[PDB]
Amino acid sequence: GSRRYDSRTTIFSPEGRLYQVEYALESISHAGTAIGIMASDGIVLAAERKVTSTLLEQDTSTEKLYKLNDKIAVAVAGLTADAEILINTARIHAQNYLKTYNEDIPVEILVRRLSDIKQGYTQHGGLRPFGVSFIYAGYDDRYGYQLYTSNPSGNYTGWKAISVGANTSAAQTLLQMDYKDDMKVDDAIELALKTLSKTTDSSALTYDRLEFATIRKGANDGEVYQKIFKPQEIKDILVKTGIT
Amino acid sequence: MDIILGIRVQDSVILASSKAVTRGISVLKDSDDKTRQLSPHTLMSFAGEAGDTVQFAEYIQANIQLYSIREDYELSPQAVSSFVRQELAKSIRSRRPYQVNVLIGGYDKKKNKPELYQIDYLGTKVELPYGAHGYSGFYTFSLLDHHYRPDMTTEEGLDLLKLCVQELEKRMPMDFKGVIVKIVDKDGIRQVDDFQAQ
Amino acid sequence: DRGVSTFSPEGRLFQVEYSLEAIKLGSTAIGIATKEGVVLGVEKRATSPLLESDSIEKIVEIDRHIGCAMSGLTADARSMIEHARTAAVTHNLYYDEDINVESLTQSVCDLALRFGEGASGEERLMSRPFGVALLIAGHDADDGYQLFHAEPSGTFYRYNAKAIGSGSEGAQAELLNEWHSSLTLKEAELLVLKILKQVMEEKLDENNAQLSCITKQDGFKIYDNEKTAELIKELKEKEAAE
Amino acid sequence: GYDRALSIFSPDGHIFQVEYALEAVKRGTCAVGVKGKNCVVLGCERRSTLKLQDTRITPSKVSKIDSHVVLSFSGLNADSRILIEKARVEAQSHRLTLEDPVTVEYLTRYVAGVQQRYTQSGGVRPFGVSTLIAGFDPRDDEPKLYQTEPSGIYSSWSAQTIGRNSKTVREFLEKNYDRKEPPATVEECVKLTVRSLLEVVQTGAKNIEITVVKPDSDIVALSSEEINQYVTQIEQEKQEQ
Amino acid sequence: GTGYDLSNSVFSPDGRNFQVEYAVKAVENGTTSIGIKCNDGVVFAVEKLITSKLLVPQKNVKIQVVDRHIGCVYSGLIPDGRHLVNRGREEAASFKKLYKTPIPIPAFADRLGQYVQAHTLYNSVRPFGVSTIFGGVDKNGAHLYMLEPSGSYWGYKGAATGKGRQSAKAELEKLVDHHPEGLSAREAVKQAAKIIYLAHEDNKEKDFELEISWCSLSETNGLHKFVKGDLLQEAIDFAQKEIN
Amino acid sequence: QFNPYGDNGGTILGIAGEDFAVLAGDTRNITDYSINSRYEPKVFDCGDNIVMSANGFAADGDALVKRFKNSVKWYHFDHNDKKLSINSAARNIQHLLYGKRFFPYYVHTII
Amino acid sequence: FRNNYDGDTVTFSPTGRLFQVEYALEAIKQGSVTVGLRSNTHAVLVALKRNADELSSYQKKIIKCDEHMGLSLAGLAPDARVLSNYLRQQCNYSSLVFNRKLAVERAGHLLCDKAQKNTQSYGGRPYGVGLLIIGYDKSGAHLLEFQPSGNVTELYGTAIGARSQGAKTYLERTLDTFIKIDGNPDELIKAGVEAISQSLRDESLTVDNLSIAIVGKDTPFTIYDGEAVAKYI
Amino acid sequence: AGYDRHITIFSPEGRLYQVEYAFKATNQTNINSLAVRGKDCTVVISQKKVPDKLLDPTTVSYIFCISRTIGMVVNGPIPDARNAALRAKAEAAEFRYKYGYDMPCDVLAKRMANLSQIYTQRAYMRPLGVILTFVSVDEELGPSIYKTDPAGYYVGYKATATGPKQQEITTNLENHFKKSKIDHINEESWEKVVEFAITHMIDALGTEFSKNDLEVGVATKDKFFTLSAENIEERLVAIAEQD
Amino acid sequence: MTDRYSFSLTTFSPSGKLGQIDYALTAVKQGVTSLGIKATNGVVIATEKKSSSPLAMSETLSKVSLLTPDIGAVYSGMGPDYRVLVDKSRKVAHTSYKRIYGEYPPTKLLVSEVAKIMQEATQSGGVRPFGVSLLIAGHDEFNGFSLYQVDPSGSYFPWKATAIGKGSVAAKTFLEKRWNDELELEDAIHIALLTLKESVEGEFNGDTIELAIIGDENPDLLGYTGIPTDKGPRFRKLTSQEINDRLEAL
Repeated sequence: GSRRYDSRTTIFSPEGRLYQVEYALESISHAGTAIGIMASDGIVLAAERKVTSTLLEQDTSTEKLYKLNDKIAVAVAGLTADAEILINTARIHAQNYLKTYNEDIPVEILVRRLSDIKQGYTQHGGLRPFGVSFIYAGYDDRYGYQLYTSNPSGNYTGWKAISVGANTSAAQTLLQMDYKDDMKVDDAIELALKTLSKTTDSSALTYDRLEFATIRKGANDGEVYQKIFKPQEIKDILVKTGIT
Repeated sequence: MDIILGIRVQDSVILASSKAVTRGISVLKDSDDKTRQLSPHTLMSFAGEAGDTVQFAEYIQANIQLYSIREDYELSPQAVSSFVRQELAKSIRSRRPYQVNVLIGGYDKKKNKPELYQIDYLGTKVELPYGAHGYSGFYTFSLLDHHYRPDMTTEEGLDLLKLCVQELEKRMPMDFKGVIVKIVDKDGIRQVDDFQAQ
Repeated sequence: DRGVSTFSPEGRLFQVEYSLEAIKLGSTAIGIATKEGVVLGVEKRATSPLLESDSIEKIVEIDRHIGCAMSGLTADARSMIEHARTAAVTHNLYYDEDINVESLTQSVCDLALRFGEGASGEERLMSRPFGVALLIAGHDADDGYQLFHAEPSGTFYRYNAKAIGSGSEGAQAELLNEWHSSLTLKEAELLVLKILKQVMEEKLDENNAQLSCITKQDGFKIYDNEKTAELIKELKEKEAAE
Repeated sequence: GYDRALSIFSPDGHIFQVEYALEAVKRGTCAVGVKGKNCVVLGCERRSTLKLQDTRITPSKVSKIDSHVVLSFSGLNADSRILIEKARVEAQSHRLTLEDPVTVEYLTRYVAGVQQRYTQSGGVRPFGVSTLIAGFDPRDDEPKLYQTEPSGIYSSWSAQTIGRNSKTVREFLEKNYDRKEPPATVEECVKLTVRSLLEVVQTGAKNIEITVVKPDSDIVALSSEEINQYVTQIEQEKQEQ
Repeated sequence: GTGYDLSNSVFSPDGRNFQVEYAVKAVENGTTSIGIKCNDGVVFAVEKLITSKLLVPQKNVKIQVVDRHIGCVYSGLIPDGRHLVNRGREEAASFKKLYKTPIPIPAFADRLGQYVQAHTLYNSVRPFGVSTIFGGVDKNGAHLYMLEPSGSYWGYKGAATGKGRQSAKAELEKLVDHHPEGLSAREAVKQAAKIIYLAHEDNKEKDFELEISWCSLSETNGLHKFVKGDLLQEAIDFAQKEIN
Repeated sequence: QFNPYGDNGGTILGIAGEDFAVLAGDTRNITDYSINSRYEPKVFDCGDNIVMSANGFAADGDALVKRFKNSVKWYHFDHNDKKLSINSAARNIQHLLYGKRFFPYYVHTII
Repeated sequence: FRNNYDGDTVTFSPTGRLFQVEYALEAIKQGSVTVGLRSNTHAVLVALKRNADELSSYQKKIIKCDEHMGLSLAGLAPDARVLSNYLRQQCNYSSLVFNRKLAVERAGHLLCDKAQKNTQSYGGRPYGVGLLIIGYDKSGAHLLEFQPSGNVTELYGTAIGARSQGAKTYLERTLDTFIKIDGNPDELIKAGVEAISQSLRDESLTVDNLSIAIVGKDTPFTIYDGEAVAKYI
Repeated sequence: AGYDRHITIFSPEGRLYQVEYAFKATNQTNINSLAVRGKDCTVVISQKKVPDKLLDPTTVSYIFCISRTIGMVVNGPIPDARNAALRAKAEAAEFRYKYGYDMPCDVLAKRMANLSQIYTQRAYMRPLGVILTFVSVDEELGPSIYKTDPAGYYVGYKATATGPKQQEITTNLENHFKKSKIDHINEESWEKVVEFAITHMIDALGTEFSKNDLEVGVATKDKFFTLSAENIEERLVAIAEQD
Repeated sequence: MTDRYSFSLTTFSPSGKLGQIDYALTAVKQGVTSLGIKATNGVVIATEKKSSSPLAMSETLSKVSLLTPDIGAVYSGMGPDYRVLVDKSRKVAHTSYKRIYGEYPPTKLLVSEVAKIMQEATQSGGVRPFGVSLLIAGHDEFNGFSLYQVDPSGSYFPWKATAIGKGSVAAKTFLEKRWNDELELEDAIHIALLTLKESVEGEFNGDTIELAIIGDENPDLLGYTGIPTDKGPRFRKLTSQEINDRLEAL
């Protein structure tokens, strides 16, 4: 029959571990490093582009930083195609909530729902898990600026500063070293770039290998603004922070 | 139909609901509470089809209570009313629609302002300083168009409702056996046990 | 791998046979049928002194005239009890009468082989057999007092006395000698208490052991700890007598 | 579509997938529950593999099923949410039909039933979660504490612990809990809870969280200071000897 | 490597389907049965091994009728043969319902052919453990067919399958050569009876029972009928005479 | 438009004695103003000492008696040849009749 | 060899065998002995009932399908319950739709076709029980032997189960005698009891151990157990 | 791991062995077939081998009439051949019903190739061990030869060959077209195009044919038909009066 | 019967690799070289028509396919896999866009739709990933000209210029030397023919080469007149003659 060829993706190891989850996490540990840092006046998302060429169009490119809501954005580490599947369902869930309650979806509710979908592929279906780790950057009028992270297991946690993908151990040590509770966005932007510049597997940290986004409540407005940095804007901030 | 009245004052929303339940020839009950508490600061009154009326109310109540526990948070009166509207908007195009008209009176703790929502069985939601369902509105709206101010105190609002009930007791054909009056403010929902002769 | 409804070269069902091994590890349950009623007794077997012993529910009521005891994977028995309770009440609704004990047992046993990954016979949606054996005991007007042993195999036997669980083979050999067609209810109660004491790892008291009976007059009743304690005291005295 | 029998019997009469689900519980952070004369207390340890979390938003270990019932767990966090959600839905459904909130036994029986179902259904693995369910029955003041496990087996405890080093903390509780005189105060109940956790947590003011459930929907979680005060007093009991 | 013979629909490195070839081994192990196409019809005959005296003679019928004009006989796993005839009957009824005319023999042949071939396409089903000899009279003459476990079938002058298929085929070949003008329905019944007795020598240890059926335009009005009584005994004697 | 129901007339009678019971019924079967049969049995022996007649629409009457007779047969199969008591037979028929609550057996039935 | 080709019923062996079917056939040989035999007026089932303990009951071996048909089992009892219940429906359907008693030969065809479906599809398993069907229809007395392989054979007499060969040899010898026991039920039953006792070894057939059924000309299928078989021991 | 050769999943080399072994099944019948285009016709020749004397040779065929206009010759086992034939017929009839015109040869080829591609991707469906050569005189493209394989591959041919000795026939035809400089057989009658096909069938295989060794199907404007033994005999007489 | 393969055939290995995707990429690597270059006023996609027989008609096999009147696609790897993807891509352009918004999808979104189809073949039960890499070139009003590469994993990235298949490594290197942000469409076609020559072993002409462009609107290829807003398709496949003319200026 068919049983012969069944990998059994949703079974426990003798130790009580989920094979496919563990192996999916191993897959992500090779993907470009993504960093999120939450400050008092906003949040910073930074991501290192894995594999680039001279002929790679960076202006029309987006592989790690995606807009879910007007208040919620994500940083991606792992399979881009798997991530886009989950991103689309998350974008729909946000709109379902807005249509139902006439209010924007609270960050955790959206995060939990995506994490629950990931958990599903972990317990039933016989399908492989999504080889994706998300860093959620979002704002709502309950908890303010929030930073979440989710992995193939379907587990999510909140952070002041976090990294996913490659060299997370080295990145987390550097973040835990220089992070302070009273930080400003501009300080966080710098911390994010410094941490990446030291964890990079490449020679130098150039603009063409980076994606940058900040979620700030521009004082001269009163509303939350999402800013996905353009190639030139990344090039500028890279010089100012003293990396050139 | 049963009498369903609502009035938003300065710091509270007051709901007045008739106590009578009539089936055909007989008045079966004269102490019926035509309301449900969806959350500590949100109250919903209802009138309509015999079975649908309570069934819909308890169904909505269950969903808001489930949300409250899941999030450890109370939805704003606007968010609850938008949820109720969508439920009725689904219902109207189903096999057997809920024939229930509702008034949602809630105090928004975030805005620190009272709110009153009127939604009919079709899913027609509107926010009002004062609202009524059925034939009640035909006598009451002109009364309230005349005597209503937005700065009125809760006591002024109770005097204003008394004036509405008196008009409904004079000109209405049905004996609705008086009303149960409830106040929704910053401190939650309480029942005025003394409206039989206030 | 290998199918869940695969035959062994000996003509046995692997999963059914392995299921019987799970029951062998379960807590001991003894049933004794008399012309005065059927007695059911179980070993509570608490895993820790902090475990509140009275929360161990291994003897359950199916109907006023039918009760049962479980041994093995006790969690598997819940849906079986649910099915039994429904089958009993449903029969009463359809026929204005009590369901025969044998008919109730057969209905429970009908679920047993309803396992597989797609066995061509009906829609057997259950990944494995039950990991629990049942001692269904009751009374009806047609066949009087009865004791049945329901297995995950689907087969059920009627016993005058039966022991299931860890100390089954030893307790069964004891029941073999001790049982006779003229036993009284009290004789059976003490006899369950005596044989449980023999096979139990712990010293039998009114906390790690539970008694119950089914009589035509009062139906199925679970003995409260105070009632059992006296029967234990009565048993110790009669043993020390000779 | 997928109905492959994952939880099956082995030659020795074991269901390895249920057995390995318990190993996931052994891996999970320690959780403890003790019932007093007028309250139940739930204690949970906090991991330290990574420290830089946001404690405000990070999902807490003790969850409210209803206003009167709480659920703590040990094992896979992702799996626990599915159990909590289903329990929370059943809580409201029971109130809607019976017109009376769930008893702690009933809520436990339901959660255990869901867990058991996943041990003999096609195409699903068992929950790698054991739970502690505590609270007070409607209009009742007698404390309730129950434990469930991947197999679907449940039972009530005077005091119980699950997770990593639950073996150690249970021993403490077995020789520190008297059924004759259960902690007759909320204070001495929380003290016995923190004491039992300190046997394993190894100096953890921020690594220990406590929740107190009293009769009539009176549930409150203790702050770091309130707990840290207990730790300070307990460390003195040792040094004063 | 190996293991190409464990699943049904798998091709082996030499383009074979081993499970089908394994099904043939079950056919070869079975009783011998034949089919003789005559000038205006077809004759079917089968060996019936008398296991013991307890078998009620003439009761355990093997030859089956499809519709009212088709006769089917098979060697191998008898239950599988019944399953195929059950399908063949449904298939014939479906044809008659829509087209009014009873199903033509070549039409009916393909209907069984496609159905048997279908059981070689998936690993969830087992190939048929029978070779079926069938045929009858339609709009334009008589037809004889033999169907293999592979789904393969052809039109035949004479057909044979089972234990003594070689002895039968040898006798069938002699008849084709010595009768280029065509055998008669009467003669084919006698000749079928002989071929069975001669092919029984590959199983001469156990006693057997003869069973003959025929479908002739002149003799049976083009309807399938069993050979019984005097005509059966006449054929039994014709064989018992030429066996010595 | 097609009317699934008809009226075959007839009348049935049941009287219970102290240790006996009778179930009578005329053998006339009709349609409008014509007689279909002068002898068409209406009262039946269903086994287990139970007599039954479902008078009204004959097609519904026959279908009900047939289904009850088959219910008695399966009662023996499922319950070790136990005798179906008259009280049990009645309750069984209630479920047979209420089973078609929204497309009723157009009959007055007496056992 | 065998180990690679006995995982499921959907697999043929290199020799063309179905081991899962053969394994199911082995469950019959492990089952308790039962005997069928017929004349021209009657058909008799004699079955040896097996008990677990001396405290247990002797599990029933004979099931009634209709007023004119019934069967005896050897192997898995729940599978015999499934197949007998299917046969009960087929006899029932024939009566309700056609006002016609189901022919014993046709009943055998239906059991054959149902057993076959469990021998060709994945996920399923062959039935683990042998059946001996007796019946009196429009063509007289009948006896059928059902095998899980799907093979159904009409016989004058036969036996299935453990040591069944003893009874089968006796009947093959007593053939000319019992076939003529017409109009005498007691003698046909005695001939069956003498048949079944040729398969004994452990004990001797007792009162609560013997099970006999009969059907015929003016005899509806009736089962005799206990006190009712005492006059045959 | 080693099951990458049992079902249609990629091997480490990026290969699909089940598709490759399905290709091997196409030669099981030991039959060679060729197709050539005339001026306004298309001719298929296929070897006919009837070993058993008990066979009715009139029923032994690997050429199928799919529609009034389309004909198909198969290389591979007959059960898979008839599976592909019935499907092609069903697809041809449906297309006409839905779209109001006769399904073109190249479209049926693509449709059958797409179906074959699905068995290449889906695990539960095995590839058919056959190669299908479709022929017709399309109302838009004229004489057409389109051939599909177990891989799901298909393409149009000026002429083609299939079977064990495919390469010998292919190179033979190649050399003729290198010489003639045209992509067809410049002949007005189909009879001579059939004769051409038989002639080069003989030259490439080095074997003489009787009337029962061959099998011919001819596609013309608005009709595809197969030749009888005597129609072929007439063709064999004509080629003999040249050599 | 019934597809009982409801489980994934692509799963994570201990190393974190997705075997079937890696092997699908290996199958791509064996495939014939195809390329794409983006100019300032157009995009060019080209491949070699590897005729598997001289008796076969290479015209009846298009390796370059039109998806929408402004979007074209080329591949490297398994031909049959590409063909069915083209059919699905053409349909999804209608069902998921044109039937809703009354206009053809922008290049990036159709690429995203194709990527989704290929992604699902990586996760869905009882299937293998597509053994192809695609190069999709298109134009839309708000994004201008763009070129994308879609891999078996479902991952897609935009390019200024790139090559896939056999000699991709060597071809990409040559493109890096010749590409600039000021290239005219004709210059890109010239570079395309140069890069492809190094990949072709045998005959190199308009019959062995398949080349198409995404440039200006072609009102002569529209099929009708009378609607001013409809100015024709931007996708145009170059004729065998049009290629040879540019090969003389090689």
